[PDB]
Amino acid sequence: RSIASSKLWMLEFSAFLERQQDPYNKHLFVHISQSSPSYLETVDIRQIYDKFPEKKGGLKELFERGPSNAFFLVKFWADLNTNIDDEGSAFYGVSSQYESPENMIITCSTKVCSFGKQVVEKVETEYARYENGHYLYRIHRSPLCEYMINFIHKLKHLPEKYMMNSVLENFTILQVVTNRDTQETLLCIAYVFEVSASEHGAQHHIYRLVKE
Amino acid sequence: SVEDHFAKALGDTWLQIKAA
Repeated sequence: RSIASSKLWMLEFSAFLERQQDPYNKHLFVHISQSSPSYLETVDIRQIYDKFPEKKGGLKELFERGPSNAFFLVKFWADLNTNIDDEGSAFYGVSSQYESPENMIITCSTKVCSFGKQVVEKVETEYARYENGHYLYRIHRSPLCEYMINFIHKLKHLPEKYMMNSVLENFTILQVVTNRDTQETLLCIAYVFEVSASEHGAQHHIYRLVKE
Repeated sequence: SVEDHFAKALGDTWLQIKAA
C-alpha cells in the first residue's frame, strides 16, 4: 500500500486548514500517513484518461517514459466537515515527506486540473537530509494556492453532497516528482476526489496505474 | 477560474445558486 518507486517513497501527505497560529487545532481535508492505517491493486489509465493532461508531457507520455513502478492513482474522500474557512484568518497548507536510499535533489510539480486541463501549477525543490541511515525529504506547510482555497470555499457551501461530488468529478491533481539532475520520474501520483459524508472523516484508496 | 469550473460541472444549477 506504499506509494513508492525503486527510488522514492511518499510516507506522508496531508492538506489541511487551521487558524492562523491559534493552535494542534487543525482540520485535515485529506491525509496519507504512516501514522494512519488504510484499507483491485491496479487501475488502467484508460479509466482516467480525460481527467489529466494528455498532450506532450501528459500523463500517457509520462507513463510510457517510465519507470512503470513510479505511477499511482490515489482516490481521496475529502473531509470538508469544518467551519474554520468561514471564520477567516485561516492558514491552508499541504505537507509531505518522502524517503529514499539515495541522496538526490528532487522537484515536485503539482498541477491542478479542471476537466483535464491544467489551471495552476506549483513547483517545489527539496534537498535530501540524512537521518538514521536514509534520506528524508520534506515539503512542509506549502500554502495551498488561491484557486484551491476558493474552490474549497465554494464547494463546502453547495447545498447537497451530490453536487460537491459532481464538481469534484472533473477536479484532479497530478503530482510529478522528478530527480532535478536527471529528470527521471521518481513518483507520479494522479489524484481523484469525492467528498466524505458529514459523519465520516477523510479516506483514501491507493492503486498502481497501468496501461494495457 | 473556479467560477468557470463550477458552471461547467453544474450547468444551470450553478447559475441559479450563484445568482441567488
